[PDB]
Amino acid sequence: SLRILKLISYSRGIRTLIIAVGETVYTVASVLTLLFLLMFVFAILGFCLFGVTDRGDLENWGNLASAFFTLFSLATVDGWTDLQEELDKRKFTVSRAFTILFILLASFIFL
Amino acid sequence: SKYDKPYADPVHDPTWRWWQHKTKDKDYFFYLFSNRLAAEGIYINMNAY
Amino acid sequence: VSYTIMHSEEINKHYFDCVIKDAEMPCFLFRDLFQPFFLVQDLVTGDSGSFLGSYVLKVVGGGRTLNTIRDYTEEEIFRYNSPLDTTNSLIWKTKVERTTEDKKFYIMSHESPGVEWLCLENSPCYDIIPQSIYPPEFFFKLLVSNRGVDNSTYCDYKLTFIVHIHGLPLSSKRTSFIVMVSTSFFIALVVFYILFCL
Amino acid sequence: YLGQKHYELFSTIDDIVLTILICEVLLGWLNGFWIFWKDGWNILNFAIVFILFMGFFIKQLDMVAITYPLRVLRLVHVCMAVEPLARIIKVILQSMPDLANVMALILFFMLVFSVFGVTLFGAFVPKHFQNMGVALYTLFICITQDGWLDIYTDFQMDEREYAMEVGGAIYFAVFITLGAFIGLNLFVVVVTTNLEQMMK
Amino acid sequence: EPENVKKMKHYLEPLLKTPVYNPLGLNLTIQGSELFHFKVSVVPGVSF
Amino acid sequence: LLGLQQMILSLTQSLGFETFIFIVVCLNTVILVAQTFTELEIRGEWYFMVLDSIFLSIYVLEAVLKLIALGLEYFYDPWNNLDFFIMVMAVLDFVLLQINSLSYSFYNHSLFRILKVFKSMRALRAIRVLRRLSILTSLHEVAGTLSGSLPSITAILTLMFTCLFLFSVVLRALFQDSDPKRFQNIFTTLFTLFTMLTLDDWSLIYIDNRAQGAWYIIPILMIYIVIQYFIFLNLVIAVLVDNFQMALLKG
Repeated sequence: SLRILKLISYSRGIRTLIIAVGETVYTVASVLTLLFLLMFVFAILGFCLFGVTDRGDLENWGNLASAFFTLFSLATVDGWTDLQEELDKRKFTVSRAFTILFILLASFIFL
Repeated sequence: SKYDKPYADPVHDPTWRWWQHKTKDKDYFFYLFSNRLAAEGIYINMNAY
Repeated sequence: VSYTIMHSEEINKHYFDCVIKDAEMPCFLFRDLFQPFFLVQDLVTGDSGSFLGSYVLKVVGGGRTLNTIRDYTEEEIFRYNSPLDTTNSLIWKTKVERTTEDKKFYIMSHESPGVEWLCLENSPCYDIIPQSIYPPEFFFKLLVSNRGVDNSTYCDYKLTFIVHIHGLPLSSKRTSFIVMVSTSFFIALVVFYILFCL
Repeated sequence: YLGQKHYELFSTIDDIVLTILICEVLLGWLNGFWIFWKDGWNILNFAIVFILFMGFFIKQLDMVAITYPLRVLRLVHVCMAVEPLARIIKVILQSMPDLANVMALILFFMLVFSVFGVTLFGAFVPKHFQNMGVALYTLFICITQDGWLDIYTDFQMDEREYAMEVGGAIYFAVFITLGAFIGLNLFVVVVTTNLEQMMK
Repeated sequence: EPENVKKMKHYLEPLLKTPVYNPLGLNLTIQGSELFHFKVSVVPGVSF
Repeated sequence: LLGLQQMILSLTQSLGFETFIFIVVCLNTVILVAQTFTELEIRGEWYFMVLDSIFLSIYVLEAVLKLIALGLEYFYDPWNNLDFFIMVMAVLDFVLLQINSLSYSFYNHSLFRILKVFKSMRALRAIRVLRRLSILTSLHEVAGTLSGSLPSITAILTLMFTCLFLFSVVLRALFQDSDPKRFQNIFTTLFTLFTMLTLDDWSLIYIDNRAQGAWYIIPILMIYIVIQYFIFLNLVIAVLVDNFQMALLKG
């Protein structure tokens, strides 16, 4: 596939398109850094809210990589229903409010 | 003569129903009685009645 | 009682008692469908088994509050329970096909769909005004018999007891009366306002 | 496994970052309390260091869920200072006054259509349509529009042919699609307005 | 402490002048750097 | 009592419509939002419907006043047409409850569902007539700039309607005797095409259609999904963005 990328390295029209879209690299890097900062903030928040109590909800707000992936899914639209059905049974009523607040900030702001 | 009430109730046992909250103080009253301190030395138990 | 509570919970997804909870007395909801269960206990033995069969139910009296109940005559019970009565006096109607001899009263079992309560215009549900807050409550004294629907008992277990209900909305005129009196008084007031504003 | 030989070093670096933060706050205070109090972000930094210092010195139930997010909030505040994120951050806060009216209109329409919602809700197809707050948040879930076929199967099989399974479902489906489209459009519209402001 | 030793604890803790615990749920937490020497006894009158 | 009655009705209608209608509709809204409220209706169910009938009598008095009022220009207002429609269903269900007897099913039936949704747009019209004051100019301008481009969005929704109907026809045609049990009729068909248009378990459709013997229906669904998604969402986003963009270019 890298060889195929070297193939598509031709086509001066696509080169001009790449040049025309190449000034947004710093902007998309800045938006990615803001995204990552928000994932880190809500990663430590979700850990402190659900994984330190250690009464369930493991590998969703527990281990770091699984927690990060669940947060990325919650920032997207996918998996939110089943994640909510997983978290509402852990005697944490305000977890639903926290998760819908997290959605209405992260998903809308990012997209 | 009183357990002819028309309701089903839990497991019938009228002595158990009137005991109720006092079924959890068996050893409590036993310790109070054993050292000869509780009341006039009178002890009432479960299975007698 | 406990089987009735949990069956109402499973069927209607809810079960509401009175504002004053009673341990022996459960307040059944009028909106919730009622499915009666009964059991025969042999108190001289350690045996108490559910009644897996048919039984006869008929309301024999109604009361607003405590000791305000009276028994009903045979013609009264015929009006209030027998589907043959064309007069709108029926208290309940169950979508069942089984009926006793002479087609007098409905016969229902443990497998029956349930009891649907009506208490139509001739019943004392109509013209009900509680004297205080909260929906009015009612008690219905009734007997369950096994007189002619048994092939395995030598005598019937004729049991008389009371069923509670709350939330009674049964009438009509009163709503019309309050509606027309409100319309008449408000149009009189508005016409007075118009004439005195001119 | 890392913590058992790092907890004392974690405590020392906590003390070091707390004392350098309060030293920076004191240095800012030196120029004047009035100018530091009348600022848009120094108020946030002062609140951050005040909460952290009170939870450190005085006994508090604030614990890890306050100590760590306050540190990463300070991280965000410091990383805002360097230039190639400050322009982007400045216009996110410029977009929220124009976003707030969109949120208000969305929630008002959400309520006045939930009055239509709660009519076919309550005591039937329950546990997501009842309680009048769970119903609102479940309609919000369905408006966010992902995996609502659990709800579709939940209110499925009323009569198996039409019932209200036609009527209520099409009413709420067209409401969901209209609200989702309008909300997403209004969000990107407020974003494009405020950034047109930042390039103007 | 369930609703089984409430009356025991409320009767005993006055005249023994010491806290009274319930077994089968006892756990300890120590904040020290030394030797801790603990003794466990059973309340009088319940054994010979 | 002709034109003189009309001008007396105009002046006294201004006065009594400012005074009486506002307070009674506010009280109707208060009792209706305390009514819907499926936790306090059991703390009620007897003081609730009597007040419903009383305030519906007040509403039919409003209807009687509007009928005796100037007439044709009152009918010329679409909101007043909605009011007349609501009063028509209100008197219909009121007399239906009043006559009693009858011969159809009752005790919380589908007709009763139709009645309480009737009370739902009654509450909506109460909310609409309570906001005569302080609609707030910021969201007023926002709503006007929303409603500025009506023909474009109506054309786009007409196009999406035609495209969904075509996709529904072709998919129902190609899925014959291919377990239609999820979409055996036109309603469930168009609902499945709504799910396919709203990104809801169409991957599940792919995985449970691979269990069937048909495989080429998956690329067809695939290309249809992606083209209608990109075209429709991009068209609506672009149209509304530019519509607010000329408003931004102006003052």
